[PDB]
Amino acid sequence: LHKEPATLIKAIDGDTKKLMYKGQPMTFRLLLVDTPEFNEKYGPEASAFTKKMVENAKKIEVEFDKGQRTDKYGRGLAYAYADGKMVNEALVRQGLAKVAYVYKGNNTHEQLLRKAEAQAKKEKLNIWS
Ligand SMILES: Cc1cn([C@H]2C[C@H](OP(=O)(O)O)[C@@H](COP(=O)(O)O)O2)c(=O)[nH]c1=O
Ligand SMILES: [Ca+2]
Repeated sequence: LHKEPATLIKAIDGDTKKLMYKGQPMTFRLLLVDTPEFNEKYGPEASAFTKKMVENAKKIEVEFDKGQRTDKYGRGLAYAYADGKMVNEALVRQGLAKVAYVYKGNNTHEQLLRKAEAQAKKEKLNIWS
């Protein structure tokens, strides 16, 4: 897998954001995770966490997996990095997302993220509290 450039256009919520990618605006949905909706418990906190992570970053990159690069809604499906740190993993490690939506062929980082979930759950963090 390969990291590619993108720039932040706007934070949206815990697991979606609007990024400019190859010079075109796109909504990106984070692979392999599910944050609570803004309306739900921890929803606000997930949204804030992702917003802070991406807005503070000097360099945003997206990394596509081996499988489908856009979902049925036209959202990009990617792992997103903020100054080298994966947003997907960071949300899970903080208990602000669950590992979810693990589809065959877009699951390169599955085990990495499950390891982070186990640690967040062991620490009883946020969703796991
Ligand atoms: C994360 C992800 C979501 N999706 C689709 C599945 C769900 O379809 P449905 O809308 O029919 O429930 C939806 C969940 O995304 P959200 O969690 O952003 O709502 O996005 C994919 O198809 N591939 C993916 O990798
Ligand atoms: Ca969600």
